[PDB]
Parts: sequence; C-alpha cells; structure tokens
Amino acid sequence: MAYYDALTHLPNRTLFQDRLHTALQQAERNGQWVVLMFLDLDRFLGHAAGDRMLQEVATRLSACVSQDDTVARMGGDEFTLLLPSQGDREIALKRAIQVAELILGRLARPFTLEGREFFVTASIGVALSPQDGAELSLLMKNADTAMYHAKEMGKNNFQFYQAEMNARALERLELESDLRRALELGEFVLHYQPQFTGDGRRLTGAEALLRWQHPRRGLVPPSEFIPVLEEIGLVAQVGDWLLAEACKQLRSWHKAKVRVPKVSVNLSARQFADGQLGERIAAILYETGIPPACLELELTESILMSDVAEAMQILSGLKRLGLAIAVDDFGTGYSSLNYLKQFPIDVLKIDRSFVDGLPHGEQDAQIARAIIAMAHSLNLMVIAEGVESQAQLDFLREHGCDEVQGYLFGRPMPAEQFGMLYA
Amino acid sequence: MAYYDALTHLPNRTLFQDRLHTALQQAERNGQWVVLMFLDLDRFLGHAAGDRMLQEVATRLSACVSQDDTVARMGGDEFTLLLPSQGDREIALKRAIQVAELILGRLARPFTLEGREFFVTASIGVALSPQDGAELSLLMKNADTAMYHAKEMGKNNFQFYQAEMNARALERLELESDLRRALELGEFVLHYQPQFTGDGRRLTGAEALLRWQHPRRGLVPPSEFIPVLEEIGLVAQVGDWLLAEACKQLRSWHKAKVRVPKVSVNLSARQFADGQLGERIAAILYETGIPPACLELELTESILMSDVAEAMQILSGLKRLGLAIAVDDFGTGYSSLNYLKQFPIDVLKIDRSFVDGLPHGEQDAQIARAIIAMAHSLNLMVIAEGVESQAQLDFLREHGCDEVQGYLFGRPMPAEQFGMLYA
Ligand SMILES: Nc1nc2c(ncn2[C@@H]2O[C@@H]3COP(=O)(O)O[C@H]4[C@@H](O)[C@H](n5cnc6c(=O)[nH]c(N)nc65)O[C@@H]4COP(=O)(O)O[C@H]3[C@H]2O)c(=O)[nH]1
Ligand SMILES: Nc1nc2c(ncn2[C@@H]2O[C@@H]3COP(=O)(O)O[C@H]4[C@@H](O)[C@H](n5cnc6c(=O)[nH]c(N)nc65)O[C@@H]4COP(=O)(O)O[C@H]3[C@H]2O)c(=O)[nH]1
Ligand SMILES: [Mg+2]
Ligand SMILES: [Mg+2]
Ligand SMILES: [Mg+2]
Ligand SMILES: [Mg+2]
Repeated sequence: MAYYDALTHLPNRTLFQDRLHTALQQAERNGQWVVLMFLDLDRFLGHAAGDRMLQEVATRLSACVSQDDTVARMGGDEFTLLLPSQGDREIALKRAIQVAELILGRLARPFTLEGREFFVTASIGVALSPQDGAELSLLMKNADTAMYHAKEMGKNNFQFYQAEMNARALERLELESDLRRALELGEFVLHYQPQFTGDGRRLTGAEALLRWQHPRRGLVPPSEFIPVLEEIGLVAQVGDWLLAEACKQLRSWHKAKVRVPKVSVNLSARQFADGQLGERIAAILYETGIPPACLELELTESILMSDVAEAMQILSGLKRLGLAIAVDDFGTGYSSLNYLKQFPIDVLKIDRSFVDGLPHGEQDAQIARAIIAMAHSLNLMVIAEGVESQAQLDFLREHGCDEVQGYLFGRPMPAEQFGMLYA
Repeated sequence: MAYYDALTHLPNRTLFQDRLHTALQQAERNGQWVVLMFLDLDRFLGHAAGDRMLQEVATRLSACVSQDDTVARMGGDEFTLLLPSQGDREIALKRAIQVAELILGRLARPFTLEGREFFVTASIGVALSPQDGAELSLLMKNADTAMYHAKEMGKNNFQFYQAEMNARALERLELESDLRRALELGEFVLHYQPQFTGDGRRLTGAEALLRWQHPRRGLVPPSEFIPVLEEIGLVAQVGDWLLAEACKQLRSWHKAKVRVPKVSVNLSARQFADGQLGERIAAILYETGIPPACLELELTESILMSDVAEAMQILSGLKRLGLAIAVDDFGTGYSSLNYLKQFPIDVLKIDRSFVDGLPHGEQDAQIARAIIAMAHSLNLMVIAEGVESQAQLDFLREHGCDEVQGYLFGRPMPAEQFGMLYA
C-alpha cells in the first residue's frame, strides 16, 4: 500500500500517526496508558547492504514487541514504536523499560552483510501518554525531545521525557543487575518460620521464607525483589536454589536429631505456569535424597482459580509427585467451592488479616470460623497464619483450628537457631 | 488526512482496508470474530443538500456503533462498518443483528433539509470472519455478495452471507417481536414453587418463576426468552410486571387465609445494575400495599462478585429498603468469603447440581456440608434447591440445612392451586 514503506514493509509516517491518534483516543476513553518511542540510528556500509541493514533493523524491532504493538519508519534512520492499551502508569513504565532494553540488546548484536560484520548504535526517546501528552503532536514533540536527550548522553541509550522515570529506570536496571549477581554470589538466604499444632504442644513443619541481604541496600523485603525476579526468567532459577537449600536443610536437621516433619515453599504464578515445574522438583528431590512427603507447596487462591481447568492438571501432576499442597492467604481471593474440593489440595491457610481481628471483630471471627468449617467439611487441614497474641490463639484453638503459625510462636529464623529453638 | 473522506470525515477505502486487515490478523490470533457490513443507499435532492445528506447518513451510522467500531465510506453511496474483537460466533451474530436493525431504524427516520423532509432506503450485507473469510478480500467479496442479496429482496433489508444466519436472524427478530407483544397482551404468567423448613413440617415462602405461553411456540422455557428480554430494555419492564403480580398475589393469598410468609423474585445482571431498581421496587411496594419483609431478592454469586465494590453499595441500598437477599445457585461461582460476610446478605441457596449427587457422591456431599457450615458460620440461613428424593432430604436434614425446595415437595404452580396445596 502507499501507506507502507516500500523497503521495510513497515507502516509509514502518516499511517503510524493515524494509529497513534486512534490509540490515544481509546486510551483516554479507557483510563489506559500509551507508550511512544522514537529511535534513531547512526549507521554506524555500501548502498545495497545499507538498505539490507535497515531491513535487518526492522526485523529486529518487530521481534522486540508484541502482536498489538506497531513499529514504523519515519524516514531515513528513524523508526517509532507504539505500545497501546497499557493498564496503568507502572505497567507502561515497566513495559517501556523492558522493550527499550530488549531493543538495545538486539541492536548491539552485529550485522552480517557481505560476509563481514557491522555495528550500529541507537538512541531512544520514550514518552508515556497521558502524562507526557494525550494528543498525538504533543506526545511526539516530547518523545522527540527525550530522544535528543538520549543522544546527548552518548551511545546506546534510552531516555524518558520525564526525569522522574529516568531515575526510576536507572534504579530498576541496577536492581535487576544486583539480583542476577545475588544469585551468582549466593546473597539469598532462607529463614524458616515454625508451625505448630493448635495447642502449641507440637511442631508440624517449617515455612521457608526467602530473604535478600545486599551490601548497600541492606536487607530487601521479599515483596520488593520477588516481583522483579519473576518479571525475568530469574524466579525459576532462584526457586531451584531455594528448594534445593530447603531439602539440604532437611537433611542436616535429621542428621542432627532435629525432627522437622516437613517444609513449605511458596510458589509464584510464573513458577506455577512453568511446564517443567514438576520435572525440576523431582530432579531436586532426587539430588538431595529427600522424599516428597517432606515437602509442601503453597499457592494463593488467585493462582489456582484464574484458570481452573489448567490448574486442575498442573496440581494433579504435582500430587502424583507425592507432595502436599496448601492454599495460602485463603479468604483474600475468589474461590469456587466446587473446585476447592476437586483440586487435590490438602490445607487452607487463614490469611493474617482475618486472624488480626481476633477475637473481638465480629466479621473476622465469623470468616475464620467459616474457613475452619469449610476446611473440615472438605477434609482439609487448616493452619492460621499471623497468630500474634494469646487471645487469637485461644479463639482458634477453641474452634478446632488444626495448626498455627505466627510471631507469638517465634519469628522466622535461620536454620541452626531454628533447630535449637524447636528441638 | 489524505486517508479520510473530505466530506464526511470518515476513513476512506484504503484506510478502512488496512484496519480490516489488522482486525482480521488479530482476530485470528485470539480466536475472535469480526463483523463486516456493506451498506448501500438509494438517495432515495439538490447538490448541496445531497452532500449534506451523506453527512447526516455518516453521523447516523457513527451513532449506531461503539467506540471501537469503524465506519467508512467506500465511495458514492456506499459505506462499510467494521466491528472487531467479537468473542465468538454468537456474540458476533447478535451484535450484527442489533447493529443492522439499529442502522435501518435510524435511516428510516426522515432527513430534514431545506426545511422539507426526505427519505432514503438502505440495503445491508453482512459477513462474519472467520467463517465467511479470514482474509480481507474474501471477506469483502462475501459481504458484497450478501449486500446484493439484500437488494434483491427489496427495500430496507440486511442479509448475511450465510443462509443459516439469515434464518436465525429472521427468527430472532420474530422472537423479539413476540416478546414485546407478550408484555402488551400479558401472555406471561407466574408460577410459584413452595419452600419448606428442613423437616417439611412448614412453609417458609414461595419462589416466583416466570413462564411464557405463546399460542404457536407453545410454552417457552425461561432460559430461552429471559436472555432475549435483557438484551433489550424489556427486562426491567417485565420485572416490574412480575414484582407487582407477586405483591398482588401476596395480597390475595392473605385475604383468602393462605399464610404465605414471603416471596422470592430472581434478578438478572441487568436489573441489578439498574440505578432505579430500588426506586421501582419501593414504588411497587407502595402501590400494592405490601411490606418489604414479604419480599426476597435472589441474585447469583456471579452477579455479586463481578464488581464487589459496586455490589456492596447496590445491596446496601436494597437492604435499607428492608427486603431480604439470597445468593442463588451458590457453589457454581467464585466468591470472596470476605465479601460474603460484608455484603448484607441473608441466605445461601445450595445449587441443584450439588443436591443431585446426594447422598452418596463424596464430592457433592462434602460441598453441601461445607456450604451449610459456611452459612451458619456467617449467620446466614441456607436452603437447598432441587431436592427430588427422600434420601437427599434425609441427608440435608441430618446436617442442619434450614430450608428446602424441590419436586419432592411439589412442582411450580399457579397461585390458586398453590394456596390449596399448601394452606
Ligand atoms: N504480621 C505478621 N506477619 C507475620 C507473622 N508471622 C509471619 N509473618 C510474615 O508473613 C508472611 C507469611 O508468608 P506468605 O503469606 O507465604 O507470603 C510471603 C510469600 O507470598 C512471599 N515469599 C516469601 N518467601 C518466598 C519464596 O521463597 N518464594 C516465593 N515464590 N515467594 C515468597 O512473600 C510474602 C511475604 O514474605 P515475608 O516478608 O517473609 O512475610 C511472611 C512472614 O515473615 C505474624 O505473626 N505477624
Ligand atoms: N431438576 C429440578 N429442577 C427444579 C426442581 N425444583 C425447581 N426446579 C427448577 O429449577 C429452577 C430454580 O430457579 P432458579 O435457580 O432461580 O433459576 C431460574 C432463574 O435464574 C431464571 N428465572 C426464572 N424466573 C425468573 C424471573 O422471573 N426473573 C428472572 N430475572 N429470572 C428468572 O430461570 C431459571 C430457571 O427457571 P425455571 O425454568 O423455572 O427452573 C426453576 C425450577 O422450575 C427440582 O426438584 N429438580
Ligand atoms: Mg505462605
Ligand atoms: Mg501472604
Ligand atoms: Mg432462584
Ligand atoms: Mg438456577
């Protein structure tokens, strides 16, 4: 079409502007964000090889974005990208960071024409609608301004139009950098929180809890760095380290006459979706010599109930491995009672938020009784988390809560102190 | 832009084709459907008034479709519409029917130019991707073929490319036609199914159940015609008829010494979303002279839990009206236990599907015990629906189910027989 660049087959300037306008009008109607990127090359060649290079650039750019994103060619050495329908500021910001890093990484790679090797460098400017403009020409002014800022900083850079996003981008990249290194140097450590029978007479297991100690940031809370791990391929690899470390710990504790009956590991949504999950778990159980009965997986009702049919199969695979399954944070999500019984699950965990109102919050008291009753109706065992007070414990015990966990019974703890404190 | 028609400001042929292509490539990737319509005018005027008419046509067409749909001008008197991202065949079919009827209705209306009145007529052809083509040129061949079929049938017609859809369209329109008439002539009737205490010693209420008797189709099941009602503005108006009829019935039964303590009415999602719901209910309670305690509303957990924050407010409004609220079909949806307690609800109804497996289906038996236990933990009263057998009843009674309903206790029934059968 007259609307496409004859060489790269990408939309031309006018078509791209129409789609940008459309994306802006729609975003504004749905309270969504749009990312606009401008990209310039210094190249860095031959005439025919030149046009062949632009073609390779184009291919590489298309490969960095999804189905719904547009890549286009403004002219000469300038390309633009459009990432529409981003749910909010932060999704937009992360997706922009991710796409821009991906692009610079792909364009770093050498261009192999005439048998030989060439390099190009790129400068990228990024502007996010609506904040940097909800109108196409303002959004473009600002992406272009960011681009030139990116140039004024040297080779292979991306800048946002907002300084605040540039700062946040730089830090995010450093965090990612540190987390890769954390795994390489082993800066992660496992702490264990003990689990008891409702009376407190007895230790039923330990919940393993990832911590991260960085020399400068100090100790980073799991809630900060875990989501970052899963936003890369890092989490499966960290999960492997963790599972193996807990299995080894179990080994040492048994050797040292510390009778810990089992250990619980939390799983993210990403780990749960992984096709090799059960395979990697079996692999680790085999290396460490520990049986599946010693292990329990903890998944949130949001992870299980989003796609119930898929979850049924994944869970069934894991049970055939002989391991137990607990539904973490229970009561904070949306659950089919139907599938709660069909899923081969073992345990419900009463979220801390409900335990916190005990014993004199009517709402929290009734919700907690209800969970216990559900659990026992489905032959599930339930443990209350976040038990911090004698009164909470009295209530839960009085109403048949099977197991209990919380600061009242001692904080999360490194393995050796754990053994001594609960031997 | 050179891409837009200078007169109507609609996209021109080439731009429309690009968006159609895009919509097809995307639909195919997401397993979605796309609707394409071709529209021709016979007009049916003056030169300046002519161009002003096309402009009015354009405005009218834009007003018939949503934000995301494209309207365009192929040339002369021909326009096209694109309705992308339709979830499946039937959504597509209904949406096409709806949009086409809307367009013919708007174009029926007179054009007021030079002070005077004019009429145009239109022929519409409709083709649905992927079935009538997943490639733009084939989809266009076929919409155009449908259009000419529409012409060969006379004025103001739409045809699908598939004969099967034309048949289904014609029938759907006749159904809609009949339902409007049904309401005008009162062909709807209420049947009532009685509700008892778990023992059976005692009648706690009656669930009202809409039926429709058509002279030719015979008796149409609620599941067939109710969704059609709500796909128009008909359901609020039928709901009003129904509520009023049940309140009147309650009047007569009390007059005639038939002690029916209350009546339950089912609500659709659409009725529930209506801003005037509580207002219209109060209005009807006032006209019929019956107090809110005599009334109970039945809503599905899917209606309540889709938007919990909105539902909380809507429900709170209804409770302030003094009426009771039951969660129908419970166990078949996704529910926050948290919001189950916060929502000011009164009753859970155990779906028939779980009662059906009783008493010897382990899964169904445990689910049903669990619901009863939940209900009583939250101080809710629960009734089992679809109780058909002595064994089912024994089980439910043994486990403290408060109330019961089903064919074992007698089918749904017209009011007067109801009174005599349960006085
Ligand atoms: N207020 C209160 N809090 C208590 C009490 N007892 C324990 N806690 C804290 O509550 C959290 C319980 O873990 P969770 O619900 O699985 O929730 C976890 C889990 O979802 C995730 N997480 C932790 N470790 C891992 C891991 O190794 N892998 C994965 N995939 N996620 C993890 O991060 C979340 C937070 O972990 P932590 O920061 O260790 O926070 C832990 C624990 O330190 C108490 O009595 N009162
Ligand atoms: N297998 C079995 N079935 C039994 C038994 N006892 C009753 N039923 C049937 O099960 C349905 C119970 O109604 P529902 O769950 O509210 O489900 C209702 C309700 O959601 C909707 N509906 C019915 N009347 C109205 C109404 O007036 N307004 C609205 N908005 N929806 C209605 O249509 C659905 C079906 O209504 P019906 O066709 O009357 O079907 C009724 C009733 O005839 C039993 O022992 N065994
Ligand atoms: Mg946990
Ligand atoms: Mg938690
Ligand atoms: Mg009902
Ligand atoms: Mg039902």
